[PDB]
Amino acid sequence: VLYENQKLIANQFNSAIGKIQDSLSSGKLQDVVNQNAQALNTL
Amino acid sequence: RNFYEPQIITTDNTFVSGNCDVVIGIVNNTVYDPLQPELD
Repeated sequence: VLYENQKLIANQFNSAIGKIQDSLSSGKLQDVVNQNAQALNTL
Repeated sequence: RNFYEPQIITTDNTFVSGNCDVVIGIVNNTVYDPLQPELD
């Protein structure tokens, strides 16, 4: 099933990485930074 | 795959599906049928 379908699975993987780039380009890391900063500022 | 232990390629440790013109890397190697000699 892999071996007769190599080029397709290929193409889908490349297209999937393709859209992953745009999806990232277009919060859970931001929030820890924001919380630390707000606590320092109140201090 | 985890321990090197070679065996002759027979129709008892492989299976078949399709014609060898769609896979890329199909070494034309002789596969051994056990019944064909032993019966004859």
